[PDB]
Amino acid sequence: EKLYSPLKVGAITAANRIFMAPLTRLRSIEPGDIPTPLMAEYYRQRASAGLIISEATQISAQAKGYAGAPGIHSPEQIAAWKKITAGVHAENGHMAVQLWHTGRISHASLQPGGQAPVAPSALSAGTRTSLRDENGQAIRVETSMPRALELEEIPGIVNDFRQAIANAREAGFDLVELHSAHGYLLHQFLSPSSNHRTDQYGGSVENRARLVLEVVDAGIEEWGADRIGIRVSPIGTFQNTDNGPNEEADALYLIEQLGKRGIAYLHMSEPDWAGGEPYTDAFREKVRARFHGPIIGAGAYTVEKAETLIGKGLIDAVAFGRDWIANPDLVARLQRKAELNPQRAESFYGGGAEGYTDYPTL
Ligand SMILES: Cc1cc2nc3c(=O)[nH]c(=O)nc-3n(C[C@H](O)[C@H](O)[C@H](O)COP(=O)(O)O)c2cc1C
Repeated sequence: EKLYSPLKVGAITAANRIFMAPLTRLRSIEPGDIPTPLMAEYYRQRASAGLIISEATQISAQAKGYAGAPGIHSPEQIAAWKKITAGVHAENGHMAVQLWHTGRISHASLQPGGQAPVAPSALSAGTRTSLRDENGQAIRVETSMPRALELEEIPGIVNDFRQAIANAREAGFDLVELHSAHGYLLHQFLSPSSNHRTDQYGGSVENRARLVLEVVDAGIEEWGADRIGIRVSPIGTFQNTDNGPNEEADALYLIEQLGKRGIAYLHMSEPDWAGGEPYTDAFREKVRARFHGPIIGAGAYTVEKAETLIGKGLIDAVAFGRDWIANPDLVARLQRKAELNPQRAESFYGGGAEGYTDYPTL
């Protein structure tokens, strides 16, 4: 089938089309938010994927919203990431980094100096984040009250993204994925429910899509379009945040803007039944007419759904998450039609090797 054929995603050529979606695991070394050698073994076992989009990596210390998430702003962090990308490349694999800014989804205890997290508006998130207790295990705590970002502070955010993209090329990554999704800073400014600003960065799709389109333009200049990809969640409710009443009209604007820049790929996170309506083939046809590059689909995907959409030319690859968590040889299991290992969800956040590198291969 086409799920096992090469695809040109940006400047690299993926071996297959069964990608590994970004999966936050909260296994970094604290203090410092430094990747660990155990994470290198984790990504090494799953190098069979055509493209490995790493866990959400903070662009700066202000972007730390989850205790245990890795960073790519410190020299000690870039050193560990260089060792991880080396192992993935040593197994004929391709790995990409997902740069994010947690924004309002954060806790003041993790922010530098105990300050309140930043956001487009001071509206709360309503969701919960993950911290660490005395024993180091993950605990669910409510998000702190965010602070409205000042217009003079927005160029500082764009610069930290460009600096993180620069460190990503230094860390040996093949591509970069920007977390414009799941109710995070770049999303917080894209959804009317999250951005009640009155400046040039709020109040209209153009004003609510400028910041993200800027970071995309910053990456295009620092590295190149072939190396910059974006994950978007334009339709549906993800992590207690919706996309306003004109989600479909505002989606086609940002997609057409990203389609005129020639970015590497477009990773669309699809909602389940609780979030919203599934992606209609009429809506997918509108997205493909504006974005002429590789489109990566994720969200309750099966091998049947992936093959059908790839044949229709609506998507070029599929990204699995929990299946890659529990099946390190997922590409082998899906081609041989074998059984998938059970997913132990209690070990998805925090802990050690249990639930991380203990899943056996075929
Ligand atoms: C433990 C866990 C952590 C996740 N962390 C991220 C993240 O950091 N950034 C992101 O874009 N998506 C994240 N996701 C969502 C996945 O990327 C993927 O879109 C989602 O799991 C789709 O479900 P699926 O496995 O059925 O395809 C996470 C999912 C899980 C289960």
